[PDB]
Amino acid sequence: TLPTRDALLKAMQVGETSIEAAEYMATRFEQILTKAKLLPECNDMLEKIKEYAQFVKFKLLSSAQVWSGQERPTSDYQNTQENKAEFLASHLEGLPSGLKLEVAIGDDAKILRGFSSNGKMVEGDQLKTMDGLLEGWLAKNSLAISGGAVVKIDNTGNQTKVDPQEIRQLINDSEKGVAKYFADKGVG
Amino acid sequence: RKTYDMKSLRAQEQFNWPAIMPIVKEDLVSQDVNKGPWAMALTPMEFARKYNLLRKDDALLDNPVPGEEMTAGIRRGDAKRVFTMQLGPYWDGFERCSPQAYALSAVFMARMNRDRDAANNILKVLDKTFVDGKPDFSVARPVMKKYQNSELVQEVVAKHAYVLTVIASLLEAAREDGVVPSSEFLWLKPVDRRLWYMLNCVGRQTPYSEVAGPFAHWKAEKEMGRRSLVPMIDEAIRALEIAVKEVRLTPRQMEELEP
Amino acid sequence: SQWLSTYGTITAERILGRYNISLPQDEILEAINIPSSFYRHLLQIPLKNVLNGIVIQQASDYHVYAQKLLIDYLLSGESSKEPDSQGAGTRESLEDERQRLVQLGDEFHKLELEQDNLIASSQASLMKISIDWNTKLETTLSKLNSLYKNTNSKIKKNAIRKALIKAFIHCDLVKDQSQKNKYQLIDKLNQTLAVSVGAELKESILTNLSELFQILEALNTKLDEFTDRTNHLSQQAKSFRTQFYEVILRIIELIKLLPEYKIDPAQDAINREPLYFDRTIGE
Amino acid sequence: GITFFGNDRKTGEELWFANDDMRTHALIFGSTGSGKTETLVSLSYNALVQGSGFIYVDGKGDNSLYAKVFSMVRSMGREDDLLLINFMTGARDIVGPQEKRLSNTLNPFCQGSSSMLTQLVVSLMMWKGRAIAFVEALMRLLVYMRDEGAILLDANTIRNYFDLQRLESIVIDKVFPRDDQESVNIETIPKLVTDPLRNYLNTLPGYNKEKKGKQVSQVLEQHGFITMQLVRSFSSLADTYGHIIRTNLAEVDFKDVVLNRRILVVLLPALEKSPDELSNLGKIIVSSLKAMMAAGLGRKPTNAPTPYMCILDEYGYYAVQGFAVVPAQARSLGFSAIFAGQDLPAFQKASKEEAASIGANTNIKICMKLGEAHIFFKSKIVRARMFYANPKPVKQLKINQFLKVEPPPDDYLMKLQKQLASFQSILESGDLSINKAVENEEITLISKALKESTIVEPIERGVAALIAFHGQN
Amino acid sequence: RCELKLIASPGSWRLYSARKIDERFKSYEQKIFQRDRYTCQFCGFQARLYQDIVNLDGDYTNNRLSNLVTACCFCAQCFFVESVGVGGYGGGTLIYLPELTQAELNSLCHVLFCAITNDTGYKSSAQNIYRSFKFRSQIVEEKFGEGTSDPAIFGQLMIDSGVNSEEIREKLFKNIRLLPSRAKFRKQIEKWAASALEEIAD
Ligand SMILES: [Zn+2]
Repeated sequence: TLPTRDALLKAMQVGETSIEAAEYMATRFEQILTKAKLLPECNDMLEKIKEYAQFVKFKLLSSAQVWSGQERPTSDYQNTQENKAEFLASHLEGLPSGLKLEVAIGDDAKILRGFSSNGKMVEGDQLKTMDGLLEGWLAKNSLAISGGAVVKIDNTGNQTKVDPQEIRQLINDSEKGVAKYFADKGVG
Repeated sequence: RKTYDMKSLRAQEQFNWPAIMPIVKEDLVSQDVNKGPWAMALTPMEFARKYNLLRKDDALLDNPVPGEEMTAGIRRGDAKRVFTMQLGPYWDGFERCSPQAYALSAVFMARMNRDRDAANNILKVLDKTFVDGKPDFSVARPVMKKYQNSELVQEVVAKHAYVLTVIASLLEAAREDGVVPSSEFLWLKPVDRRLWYMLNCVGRQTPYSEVAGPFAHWKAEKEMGRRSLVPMIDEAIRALEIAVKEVRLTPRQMEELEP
Repeated sequence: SQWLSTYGTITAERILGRYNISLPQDEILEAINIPSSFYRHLLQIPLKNVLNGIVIQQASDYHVYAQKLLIDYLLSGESSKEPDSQGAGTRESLEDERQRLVQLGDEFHKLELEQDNLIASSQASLMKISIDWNTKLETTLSKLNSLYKNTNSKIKKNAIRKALIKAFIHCDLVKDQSQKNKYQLIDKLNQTLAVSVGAELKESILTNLSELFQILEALNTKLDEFTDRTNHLSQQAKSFRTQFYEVILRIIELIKLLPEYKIDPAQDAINREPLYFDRTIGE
Repeated sequence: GITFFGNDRKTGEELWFANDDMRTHALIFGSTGSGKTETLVSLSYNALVQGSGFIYVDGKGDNSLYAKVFSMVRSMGREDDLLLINFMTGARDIVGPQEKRLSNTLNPFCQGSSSMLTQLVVSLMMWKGRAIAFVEALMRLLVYMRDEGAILLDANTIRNYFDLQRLESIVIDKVFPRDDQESVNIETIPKLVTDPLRNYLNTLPGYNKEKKGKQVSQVLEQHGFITMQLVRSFSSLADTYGHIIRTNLAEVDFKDVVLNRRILVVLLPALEKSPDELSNLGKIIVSSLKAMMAAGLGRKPTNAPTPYMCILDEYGYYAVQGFAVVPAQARSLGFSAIFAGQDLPAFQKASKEEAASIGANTNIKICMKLGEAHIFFKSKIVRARMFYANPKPVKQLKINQFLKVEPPPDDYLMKLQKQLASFQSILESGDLSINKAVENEEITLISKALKESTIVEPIERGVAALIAFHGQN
Repeated sequence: RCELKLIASPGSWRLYSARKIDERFKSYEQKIFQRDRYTCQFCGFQARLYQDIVNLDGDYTNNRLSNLVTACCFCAQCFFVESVGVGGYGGGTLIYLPELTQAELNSLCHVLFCAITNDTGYKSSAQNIYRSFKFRSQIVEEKFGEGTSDPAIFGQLMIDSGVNSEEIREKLFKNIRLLPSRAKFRKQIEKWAASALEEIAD
């Protein structure tokens, strides 16, 4: 029997705390789909809760060397976006398109990212400098908040180093720029 | 001819049936069970208490049958140690065994090859030496050397592992040539214990609890059909759990035992 | 000769590593053991954190097992029981427990986040304490020399540094602080070295050991807080190990009595592997 | 002689008996105020003093007998040779745990040699013929299914199948249900076993081939009138005694209790009160102690030198067809029996056509006319007091508990004999050490640290490896 | 300070435990610990709780004060590979790694339990290493067949199949190290740790 949507959302909500439980539910539903039917529709339901498991592990862990004396940024937008940066710039990104960056500033092509390397805090540094320069062109417009949040919702440009497989690169750039200035690519 | 009684009968007819010599000079009745040489076996309770196996079972770790409370649970780690220790020494050679286990190896051997009057005179004298001082098992060599390599015995004896299991599994066959009632081993009860309960269990399908190591093995390798020098007592543990969730425990002694 | 357990020495050393204060080479056997020490006090705030670092780990094992019992349930046999049957006979009493396990999920999780702040907030300071000791130790280091190089009594430099460290390790000035206790220290630094008098020099040094004693003191007042927060954060945490052990126990008999569902000994025997610890490890 | 009975009342010269006669059964007649129970005990000494386990069956409702015997055995050292199954105890008062162990467990249905048909038909006691036909076929269906299925025979799992639809579901659906959530199949089993039952319902007056809702009323008239004596027989045995028969490994199984000279005192509730189900409880014994001696006895065992005298106290009430004759097989057992009864006029009155069988098969006949008795021998009649054994009573009467061990599960040995085979082939070929090279990125980076570091003490060396590896990533 | 050899000896446990309850293996048990400072002579461990003494000579009758040595709770079970993971506590999983002498695996596996139990910051790394020790076990299961990874079993198939030689035993245990599993040593690796952090931090 394929569990019904309500039973399934209940199963999600009982496993929204710990990484282990959410991953275990992901494994379970994969398992009892492939043992059973494993329809393409079942394949899509599986993809959805795979996204779920990734996102739980993705928004419950930035130790950030807490013992070393730093702190876990507690606005859970930034925690999640920094683990974004870490995962994607870590194990899904190598040369998506070497050195391309055109993120304009409101129909002006001057304030654009330098298209540096995508190394750890390297592309992060490039995006920090580029976001600072974009602020110089027009500083952080007070849009709203959510905990600690600042927005340029319809900001200038989204895509900087893009390609069909450039999910890692584009998402890393969004994270390192939305550490401060976020166009509100935030859901749940 | 003159009237008789319970006692004087025990003396008048202990010659002709010598398997009761080792008792006729005693009066066991006033003595107490659980103390001395002539002491009853241990129930699984009075056992796990003697070897301190008990523990009050915490839920989620060993799910109890819901209808059960005011009982116990036994520690696997010290149970499996106490049962293994009950397996006899290894078996290396008939000439290398306990000086009594060498005179009950012999009796079955004479019996397997049907040469009955050879076996009988072993046991008939073997008590008369025990009832009088110290018994000598060197009255049973000339049978032991003769059949030490008859075809049946080597078939029975090359098949097993430990010297309790063999001495038991020998009997399993030597009784097939008639009857070897375990009442002819009453010189055996004081001079040895772990044996007298291995012999006295074979033929049953439930052992005592003094000897459940050997009996769980003796069935394990009578199943595979293969010797196994390890211990295989993974079952005699499981039997003890089943026969300890049977005695209901009073609350006062419930709380003395600790997890 | 009063050694230190090699589970301790790994942890007791590696904490000092985070603080970058490995001044002792071999005294680590006698320093972080002697009760009236000073590296012990710099150590007693992050250590207890680690002690709550396992209790909020044991509890979060029940919590991990607790979600699994329900995740198995919620995926298979939830709706196949019609309302008004034996199916809803205890099922409603289960769909209660899902609610209780979903609040203890998002309250307990608030405990981890307060922990991770407590460690962060704590270490972030005690580091700011130790290094500022090192620097201020360096200045007294040189300055105490200029007060001792002037001595007609010839003494070295590294000899005196090893002399002072033993004054903080043979007496404490972290908690029982006074104006006479410093003199027991001052008479303990002198006696470790061979001989000195310096009656005005006993004054002439008191002004110099100040920056230690000050920077020492910001250990007491910052040990004023953190211990007060840690017993809380441990009393709260010890609780969560109990009332998970209940929700994990209530479910194992409530779910036990379904007619047409069961938990097989296959997945249970493997889910029940990390549940063989002890409970009574904090008090 | 070997066995002592007593001294002539007239003259004063004792009368023994010898093995050849005593192997022929004995038979005692006497009132209940005559003192006949001590004579069942005193003459059980005569067979304990030489290593021979009497079986003692009492349906006089005596509770103060097992105190006598355990004060008799214990006096002969072989206190380990005693089993006690007690039926005069409560009715379904035993559930789960127990404050103290009360009785041993008897279960003649577990180790199956397909002689139980010989006993189930006699524990029973066209209609009588169709009764034997129905049961015989289930036993093969069940005793077979026990050899491999997770089915423990007892007075229940057979009693559970006396209904028709679960029997029929074996037939038409060819699937095997039990008293658990389960699905068992009889398709692979040879048809030598399903066939007799399949053709049984067909010999009933009615059958509806598709469904059961119709055909039961076609047959429930005759199904009831043929299965009735057994399902009532099984009804008492499985619920009034759940601490005796619901076991798996009987402490007392009668092939042992004779072939080894063990003792077994058993006590039955009473036999002048409701014999409808207490003359059925003393027949689960003489059924088994007969149908495991005639046809179930597992190249030529010798004649025993010890008579094993089983003493039966009221053979009027229980009885199975022709017990006093013992077949040519078990002559090796050196067997005998001492039938007992309240009164000869009652002995016939007890049941049909039976006191002659015992009257024709016993060379010894005993009247205990109120000088305790006289002996009715073929040649001369002798009047004599019998033996009087007066066991001093025992302070504490422990019935020795056992365990329930098992041959290990076959889900585990067939694996063990399977790996040993594959591990045996490896160890002979000679290419036994592991050889293939695998490379991890972490075993390399945790060994590269342990080889470069120079600190000798192994633990301190270890943590330095973990430091450098962590700082590496 | 000898090295470890995974001795699959048939009847050493019977004697080894047998002594453990007596006093002669106990009266000595105090005498030998003092001489050796509760230090584990095989792998370097140094702790008070749960340490027991192994015999070097392969025999457990002769308990003189010189042949006996004191060794931690991971090495002791490494001397009886014919049953471990069954005899109460203790556990393991045979793996195939040649890069580390068996001592350099016991000792290195302690440090991976004192940085996973009492997390001091390296818990992220320690599990990553330990992930790659257990995972090797699927090779010693590929050569010798399924279900005989666990030393409780792979020990069983030896003396049940009758091998005794110092040679055919050695060549068979070549390049196999006994990785002590965390999840069965949990009643300990926390008892040692929590006892450590309570002496220091009072
Ligand atoms: Zn060690």
